[PDB]
Amino acid sequence: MLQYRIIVDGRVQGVGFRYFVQMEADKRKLAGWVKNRDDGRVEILAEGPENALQSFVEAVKNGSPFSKVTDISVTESRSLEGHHRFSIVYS
Repeated sequence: MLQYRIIVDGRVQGVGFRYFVQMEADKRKLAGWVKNRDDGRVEILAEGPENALQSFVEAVKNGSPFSKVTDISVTESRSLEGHHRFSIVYS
């Protein structure tokens, strides 16, 4: 299994981006979190098998049905923190 952190920018807020990422993690049974930052970026942390994890990132490149991503970045860790579920958060 693999962990990613993802950061996203563009038309990526006020579209349900948190909700769409939550269900896109859920439909792969990933675990992790999503937040949508005051600085304008989305931030995500996700954990799962690397193929599903990559496919989830490929979906994040689209964003919501209403997004226009203009930049995306990824970081990784070859060991998990071990999240139990995938959650929208605001911290």
